[PDB]
Amino acid sequence: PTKFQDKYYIPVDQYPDVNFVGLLLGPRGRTLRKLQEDSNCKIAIRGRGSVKEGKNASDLPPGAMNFEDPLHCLIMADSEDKMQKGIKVCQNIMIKAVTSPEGQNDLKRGQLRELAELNGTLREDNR
RNA sequence: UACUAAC
Ligand SMILES: [Cl-]
Repeated sequence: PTKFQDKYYIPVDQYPDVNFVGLLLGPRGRTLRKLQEDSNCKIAIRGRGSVKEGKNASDLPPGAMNFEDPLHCLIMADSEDKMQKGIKVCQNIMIKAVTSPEGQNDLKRGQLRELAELNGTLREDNR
């Protein structure tokens, strides 16, 4: 969008051992691309901790190597309404990560299942 | 709940 942009800060200090980035991206980044279609926004994960140590920097989009800010979703839209819907769907995911009772995060279960399909390691047993 | 890495 580029006309309207906002940063949604991820509560890393409060939850230092929750993997928010993985829950947002999903297998192959597919969850984040769905969130973008949901909100009609471009969404990027940026800031300190948004890049695995240490990725092929020369293969990264502009601005991705700026770690001055804490971890955030950068939301970009071409109306204020869309931008706010983008903040909403990111906040939804953050809330899901923190308030899901152990083992009841359906989004994450589905993600890990789909990941296993892609890696050919799917199992459907109780062990 | 197979631990995700998009642009
Ligand atoms: Cl079996």
